[PDB]
Amino acid sequence: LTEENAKTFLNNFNQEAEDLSYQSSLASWNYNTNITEENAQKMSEAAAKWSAFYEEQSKTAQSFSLQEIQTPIIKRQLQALQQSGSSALSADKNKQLNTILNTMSTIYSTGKVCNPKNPQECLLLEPGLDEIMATSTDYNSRLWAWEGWRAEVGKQLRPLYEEYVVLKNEMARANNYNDYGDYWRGDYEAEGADGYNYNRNQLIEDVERTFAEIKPLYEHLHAYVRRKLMDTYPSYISPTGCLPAHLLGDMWGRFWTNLYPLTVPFAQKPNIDVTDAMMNQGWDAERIFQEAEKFFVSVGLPHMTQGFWANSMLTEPADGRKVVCHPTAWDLGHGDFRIKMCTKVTMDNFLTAHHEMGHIQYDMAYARQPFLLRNGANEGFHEAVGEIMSLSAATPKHLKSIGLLPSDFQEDSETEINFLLKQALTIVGTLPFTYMLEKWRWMVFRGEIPKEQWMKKWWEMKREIVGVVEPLPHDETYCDPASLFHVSNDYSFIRYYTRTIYQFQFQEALCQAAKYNGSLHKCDISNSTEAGQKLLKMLSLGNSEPWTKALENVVGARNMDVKPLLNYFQPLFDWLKEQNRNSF
Amino acid sequence: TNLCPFGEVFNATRFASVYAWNRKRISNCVADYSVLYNSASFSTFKCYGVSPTKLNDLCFTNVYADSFVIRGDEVRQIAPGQTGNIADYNYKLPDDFTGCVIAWNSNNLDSKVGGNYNYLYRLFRKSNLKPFERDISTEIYQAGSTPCNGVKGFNCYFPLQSYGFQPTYGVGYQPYRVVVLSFELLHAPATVC
Ligand SMILES: *[C@@H]1O[C@H](CO)[C@@H](O[C@@H]2O[C@H](CO)[C@@H](O)[C@H](O)[C@H]2NC(C)=O)[C@H](O)[C@H]1NC(C)=O
Ligand SMILES: *[C@@H]1O[C@H](CO)[C@@H](O)[C@H](O)[C@H]1NC(C)=O
Repeated sequence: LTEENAKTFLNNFNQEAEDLSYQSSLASWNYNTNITEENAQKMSEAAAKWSAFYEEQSKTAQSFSLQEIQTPIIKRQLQALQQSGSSALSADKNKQLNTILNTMSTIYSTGKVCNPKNPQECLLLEPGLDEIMATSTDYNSRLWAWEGWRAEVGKQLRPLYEEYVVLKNEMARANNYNDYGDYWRGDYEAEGADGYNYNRNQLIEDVERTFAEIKPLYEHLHAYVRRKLMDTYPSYISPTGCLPAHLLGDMWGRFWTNLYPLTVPFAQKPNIDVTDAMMNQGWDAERIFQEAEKFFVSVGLPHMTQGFWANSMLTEPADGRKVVCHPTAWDLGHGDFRIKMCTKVTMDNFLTAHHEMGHIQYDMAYARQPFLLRNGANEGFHEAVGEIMSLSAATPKHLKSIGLLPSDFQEDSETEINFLLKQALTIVGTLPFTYMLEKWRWMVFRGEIPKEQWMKKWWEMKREIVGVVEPLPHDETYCDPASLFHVSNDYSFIRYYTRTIYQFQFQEALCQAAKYNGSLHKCDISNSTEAGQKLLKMLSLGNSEPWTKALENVVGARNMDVKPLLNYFQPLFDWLKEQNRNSF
Repeated sequence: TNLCPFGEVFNATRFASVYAWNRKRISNCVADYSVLYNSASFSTFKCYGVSPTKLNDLCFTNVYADSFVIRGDEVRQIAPGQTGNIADYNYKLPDDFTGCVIAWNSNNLDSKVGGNYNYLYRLFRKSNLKPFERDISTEIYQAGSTPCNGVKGFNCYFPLQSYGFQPTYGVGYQPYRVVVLSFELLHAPATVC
């Protein structure tokens, strides 16, 4: 009692966890720098030790029953440590259960797939050549080259998954909850006082009423793309059926390697050749990054550590000395705060740099709330922080006021359309996918009927939503969420959903307090301290205060608000709305 | 003429811990303070109630030198009318005291690769420590689920933990080397000047 046993157990938890996390981060660093596979063996050993020790902590969480009489603030930590997690179960069941996902992944890296009936340009499905060997608009020699590939993958995915889904039902039966689908959403509850509890089904009540009034947003998007496909050659869209799905190259709807260039219908305006005109100056990776601190001295945020600029790895290799190059920012535990990205100099390199720059500044805000709140405060804000600053820095007037772009070339009123076409494209085509997918994902593990009737209704749903169909349907040898390294391995998938809304919420939050007349698109970041002052306090909250109470105090928000998103582009939605009356 | 060797005390070889530290005696010596004033190597040389110019002219019967190592952030938290884990369970200063505190940085010497775990800390005690405390006893913490009779049950666990040290840590958590000067006046003659 008197919160000494809990304090001491949690402090020992903090010490051991910091040591283990620092060891694991150091092992990751040594692995990605001096790979020898015994560093990876020690990685596995330390991870197994950490897991077993954490399971013992979960067992020792049976140390004090709670009931209701207490009203402390440490109750969040109490339930976090008492969380069952992967604990319990027989030592035989989960011991073979955890040996499934890794051995599933082995059939992917060892497989070799290249151009069929073409010994030339034959190479593995890797992004080095995939961009040009897959995302090319070809019709005759591409139709039958992917059915075989996606039937070869799905040869054993149905028989494996039909047992996998029922074998994971053991965690559903011993998770102290009732349904595996609701297990994920059962950890989002935020209560600090009466009237600020999160209702489990608040989403299904509020969002679904508002989804009806936004219908015309989607039907007319299809009328835009037909301005190009129907214009060139009269063999893409057959009148009997609907538009094809193979020539696009990516059914995931994330990147467009050929739609993006040929996007503006008029194509008379001059594009931007900034990189060609700036390569002569000498702006390399080290010469680039100074913009962040030049902004932040005007804002007031703390500078980076000596190790931050001592650990860059922005130099070219000598001869073919490749490494694992991916966007990865890590906390690395006890105040390390290191960024790792081996980047060259390109135009999109600017869009890269700020995006992971935001992560470390956001992390350097809640370091005073131990390891209890050093975790991610919210699943959506983590990427929103990285992307909001970047999109704001993407302002042409921002990039002109520094002294680089001549004032003779004044800004125009039609190029913002070209700027924002892809920005409004990439973050709009995913929301219906995710909303259908997550709810029906929680529906399908109930198993009312196996999966040989859902695909039939899938096509009817798609036709009544957008009207997409292929002339000769395939057989049942597929699984959409299976061939994905970020889905099959069971990560958080609403994290690719939430980031669209909160960025616009915070952009509106700044633009309503930026004291700017005229339009609402000319919001600029430089030379502003009040915004940073009001922002740092929100960053430095963590799991201490519910987001509901925080948003109430800031502006008033019981739930999500998308009408900022609607009204921030409705003055630009005239083109999508009124010019599209001659088609359905 | 006949100066008191502060250098061997400061630039030592084997270093003191925070839970087993011992006093150092200064008697029959001469004071040389301009070196400290213009040392030019001082992380935090701040102290109130004494002025360095006239500190040369002051003489005291007994002088105790205290040196220890703590986390860089809490170097200024050691003061009268202060709190914290170190203040309440590891080391506390009398409020009436009016000496001076000096901070150094020893990353180039103290730290190493591998997280030197020799340095420790004493957290477990039933109460707060009286000022100027030194004990070798390790009295049983009165927390016996039922007996703590050397049995690992409830509230009975290992009380000693480490403090890792690598150069990769942040500046605020780098090990700072801190020395404490004790000043007091005794009726006995003051041969230290
Ligand atoms: C990474 O650093 C090590 C440190 O010397 C380099 O040499 C390895 O050292 C370990 C430990 O002494 C030996 O067990 C290995 O046999 C050494 N050679 C290796 C791992 O190839 C190592 O060469 C460095 N790695 C790279 C890629 O430069
Ligand atoms: C202590 O630091 C170094 C290491 O011994 C030494 O060279 C220096 O002269 C000393 N500082 C003094 C004597 O003030």
